[PDB]
Amino acid sequence: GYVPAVVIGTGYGAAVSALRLGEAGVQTLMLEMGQLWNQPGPDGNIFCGMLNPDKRSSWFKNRTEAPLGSFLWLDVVNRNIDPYAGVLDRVNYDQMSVYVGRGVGGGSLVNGGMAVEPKRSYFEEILPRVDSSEMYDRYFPRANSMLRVNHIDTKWFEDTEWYKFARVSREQAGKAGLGTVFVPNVYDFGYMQREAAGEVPKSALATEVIYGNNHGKQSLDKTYLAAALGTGKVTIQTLHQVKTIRQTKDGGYALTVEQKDTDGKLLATKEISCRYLFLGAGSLGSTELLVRARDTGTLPNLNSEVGAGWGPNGNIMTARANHMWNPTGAHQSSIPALGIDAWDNSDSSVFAEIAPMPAGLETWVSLYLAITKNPQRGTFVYDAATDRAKLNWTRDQNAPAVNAAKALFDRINKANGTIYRYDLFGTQLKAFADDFCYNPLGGCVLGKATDDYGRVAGYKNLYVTDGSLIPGSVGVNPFVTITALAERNVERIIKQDV
Ligand SMILES: Cc1cc2nc3c(=O)[nH]c(=O)nc-3n(C[C@H](O)[C@H](O)[C@H](O)COP(=O)(O)OP(=O)(O)OC[C@H]3O[C@@H](n4cnc5c(N)ncnc54)[C@H](O)[C@@H]3O)c2cc1C
Repeated sequence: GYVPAVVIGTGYGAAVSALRLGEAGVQTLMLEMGQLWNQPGPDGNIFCGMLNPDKRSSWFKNRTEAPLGSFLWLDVVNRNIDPYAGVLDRVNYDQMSVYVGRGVGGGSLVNGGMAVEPKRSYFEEILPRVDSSEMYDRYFPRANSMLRVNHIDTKWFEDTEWYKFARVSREQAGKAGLGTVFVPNVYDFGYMQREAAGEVPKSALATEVIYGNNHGKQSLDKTYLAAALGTGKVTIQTLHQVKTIRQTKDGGYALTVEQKDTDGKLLATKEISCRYLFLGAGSLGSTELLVRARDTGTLPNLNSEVGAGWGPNGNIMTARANHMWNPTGAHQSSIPALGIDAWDNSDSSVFAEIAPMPAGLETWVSLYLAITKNPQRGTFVYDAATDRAKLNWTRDQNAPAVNAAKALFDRINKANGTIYRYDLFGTQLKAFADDFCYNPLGGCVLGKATDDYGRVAGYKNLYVTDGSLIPGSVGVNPFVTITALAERNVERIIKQDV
């Protein structure tokens, strides 16, 4: 029942923690509620594609859903499914739906692979207590190297039909006096070229991404976690969900864990104790464990900052209708490679990525995922009745995000004489999706609910290492920042505490 160190979750913060602990010679156990994705399914593949979703695509749902923005074309392939330990979980709150990955590797399994560093000037604004020099000189470079971040061949990008959709938006943006930037990725671009040449089995060019990539994507299980297991000091137990955390009489920690099968049946409830406890259950997961512990009295010394400071990273999705003479192409790579940088740290800041359309036919639609600067924050509150943490966030709190995104795209529309599509996000005629979130951040903010290195306030040997540490916004896709911050924190923790 005892293990020196226990890491909850296997996402970015958790993976960095497990590797460094293993290298320091600390016996570590990682607990993951999802599955280890290494078993071929009914089709011979591990993951299902976006055009053939099945039970593997969803975390205990009774029917598959079309990826946001492609309902008009992909709802036709949706089918009823048996509740299963799928890879993608759509967590629905009152006025917000948060998407998160479930399994060994966490969000790295289902994300777009976009590895971007935030602007130093913005980083300094959101975390004034952290030394930006150490981060940019040592930690960010370490993260990029370990994550196996790479750059796309610009010549291939210009000629390939698979990125026609990106070139069209670049041209449209240019007229509005806007510039584009190449976004690094963890998907092997060299492998992507070989897919286009039909030399290797396709994944990114076979409409795969959101439910996992059977090839090419360097998810955490291939990078950090592979290295962690390679130390001989790390072990990962799957289909194990941590329910409660408490402090033993002597200062150690004890956890109640439920082991279930892929169908959701409770196999057993275990008790695991440890000396060092690292939380890497994500912005939603870590926060819920902590608010529950504080409010049910198992960790009564947690401060009032626990549960506060949540933000969706200003996530807003919109789409523009192209002129008949500007086709986006039927063949679009599932991995984004270009972005529009309009981030100046002001209230109108927008960092938008040019997103592909999985339709498989010409739609003339240009899809965008914008990241804006919206000061509004939500708060996680514990509901003792249902034993669940609820997110206090209203749709109107995303108005500043919508306003900023609208201002940028109105410019592009004006310069090109185009209009928005208002029929892509379900019912209503909405041009902007304002109630979804791919980047949940906050809930246990660094320096507020914890010290400047993630040591949870009020306790010793209790650490948070994930997206819950970030103050609701980073200005770009978050995983590189989560990884770099984890590197900074765990290094200090190993030196001082372990
Ligand atoms: C569709 C999609 C697209 C995105 N694209 C990008 C992109 O291209 N670039 C980018 O930078 N970011 C992207 N993101 C966001 C990025 O994936 C997340 O920011 C990142 O994965 C968060 O890391 P984390 O370490 O905080 O936690 P997560 O990676 O979310 O994982 C935490 C882990 O904890 C497990 N866990 C949760 N609670 C428990 C519990 N009680 N017991 C045991 N295990 C538990 C979860 O199952 C999970 O595996 C995207 C995400 C989505 C959903």
